[PDB]
Amino acid sequence: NKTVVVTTILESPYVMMKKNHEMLEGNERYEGY
Repeated sequence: NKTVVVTTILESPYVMMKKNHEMLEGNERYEGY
């Protein structure tokens, strides 16, 4: 088993930067549908 690399785009409200994305790393930087 390996970590699956997911390509995505920053498009609201599918993928957005969390308010404190700069205090967050990896997947935690992003939020959205």
